[PDB]
Amino acid sequence: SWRHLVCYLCFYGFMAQIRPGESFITPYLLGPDKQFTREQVTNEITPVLSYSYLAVLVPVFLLTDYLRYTPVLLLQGLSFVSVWLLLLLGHSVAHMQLMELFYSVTMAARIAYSSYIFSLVRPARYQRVAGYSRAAVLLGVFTSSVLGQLLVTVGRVSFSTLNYISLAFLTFSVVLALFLKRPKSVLARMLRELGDSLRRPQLRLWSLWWVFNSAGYYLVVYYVHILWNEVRVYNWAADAASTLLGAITSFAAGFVKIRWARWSKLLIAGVTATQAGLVFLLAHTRHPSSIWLCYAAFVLFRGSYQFLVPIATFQIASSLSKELCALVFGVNTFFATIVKTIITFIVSDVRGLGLPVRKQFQLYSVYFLILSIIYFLGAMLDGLRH
Ligand SMILES: CN(Cc1cnc2nc(N)nc(N)c2n1)c1ccc(C(=O)N[C@@H](CCC(=O)O)C(=O)O)cc1
Repeated sequence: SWRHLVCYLCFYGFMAQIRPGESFITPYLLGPDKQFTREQVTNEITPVLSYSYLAVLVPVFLLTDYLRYTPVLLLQGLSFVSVWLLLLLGHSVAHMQLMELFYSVTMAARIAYSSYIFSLVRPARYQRVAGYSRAAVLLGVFTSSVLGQLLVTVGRVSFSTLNYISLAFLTFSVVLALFLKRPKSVLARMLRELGDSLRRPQLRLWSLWWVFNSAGYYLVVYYVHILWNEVRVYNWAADAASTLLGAITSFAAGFVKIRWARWSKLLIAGVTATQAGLVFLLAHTRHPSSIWLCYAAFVLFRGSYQFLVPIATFQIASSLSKELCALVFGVNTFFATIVKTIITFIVSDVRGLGLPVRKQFQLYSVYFLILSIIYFLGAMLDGLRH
C-alpha cells in the first residue's frame, strides 16, 4: 500500500469517470436506433432523474459510512453498467426510466469516493489526497468528454458503438473498484455526532459554503449549457476546457498551503466574488464577440469552484471527530440540491418569478453577489473579535 493506495485510488477515480457515450445519451435516444419523440425524452426522462437524485441520495449518504465505502463504490459502478446495459436494450419508456433511476443512484453515490479518499489516509495529508483525487476525477471527466467528441466528430463511429465502448470502460471501472480495500438508537448517536461536529467553526463554514455555492455553481452550469445552445461545435470544446481547468485548479488547491481558520472566510469571499464577476460577465454578452470572452469566462468560473472543491472536503475531514466524513458530504449535497431546486422553482418556473435565461443569469450573478458580501462580512466580524 506504499505506492498502490493513493496512486491506485486516483487511477480508479480517473477510470470510473470515463464514459465517452455519456454526453451523447440524448442524441442516441432521439437517434435512429431508438424511435423516441422529442417530447418524451424530455418529459419522462429528465424529471425522473431529477426526483430520484433527491430520493436515492438519502439512503446512500445514510448507509455509505456504515458500509465502509467499498460496497457503495461497487454499487455506483454496477449502476453505471446497468445504465449502459439498459441504454443498449432500451425496449420501452419504462426501461429508460429505470436507466435514469440508476443514473441518479450513481450521482448520489459519487460522494462515496470523496469520503473514501479521506477514510483511506492518515489525517495529516487530507488536503494533498483531496487535491489528487479531485484532479483525477476531473481529468477523467475531461478525458471522457474529449474521447466521445473525438470519436464522434473527428472520428467515425455510431452511437451504438460509442455506447459499447462506454460499457466496456464501465466494466473495467467495476473491475478496478472490486480490488479497492475496505477500511476497518444508532441514528440518535449519529445525529448527536453530526450536531457536535457542526458546532465547530470550520466544518460549519465550509458546510454552508457547500450548500450554497455548490448549488449556485450547479445552477450556473446547467443553465450555461442552455444559454449557449440558445444564442455548436465549440460548445464541447468550452466544456472540456472548463473541466481541464477545474482539474488543474483542484491539483493546485491540493498543493496550496495557507494558514486556515484565519484566511479561510476571506478566501471563500474572494473566490465567490470572482465567480460572481465571471457570471455577470457571462450574462452581459450579446455582441458578436461572444465566443472568446464569455466561453473562457465560464471556464474560469468552473475552475474557481473546483479550486474550492478539494479544500472544502478536506476542511470537513480535518474537523470531524468520528468516521462521519460521508454523512456530512451527503447532507451538504442533499441540501445544496434542495437549494438549487428551490432557486429553479423561484426563478425558472412560470408560476413563480418566471424570467428568461438572460435575467435568470442576472439573478444567479446577484445570488453570488449576496453570497460574496456575506462571507466578506464574515472575515471582518471575526477579525473584529480578535
Ligand atoms: C447531468 N450529467 C450528464 C447527463 C447528460 N445527459 C443526460 N441525458 C439523459 N437523457 N440522461 C442523463 N442522465 C443525462 N446525464 C452530468 C451530471 C454530473 C456530471 C458530473 O460528473 N459533474 C461534476 C464533475 C465531478 C464528478 O465527476 O462527480 C461537475 O463538476 O459538474 C457530469 C454530467
